[PDB]
Amino acid sequence: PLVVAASIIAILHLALWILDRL
Ligand SMILES: CCCCCCCCO[C@@H]1O[C@H](CO)[C@@H](O)[C@H](O)[C@H]1O
Repeated sequence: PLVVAASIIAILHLALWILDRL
């Protein structure tokens, strides 16, 4: 479950980081 939680946070951060810079 920590692997899943960390991966979700990492992917959300990636998506938001890209969005901000589009
Ligand atoms: C790729 C990273 C390893 C993934 C391991 C998947 C097995 C998860 O491990 C399981 O976690 C569950 C907790 O809800 C429970 O079934 C057990 O406590 C644990 O064995």
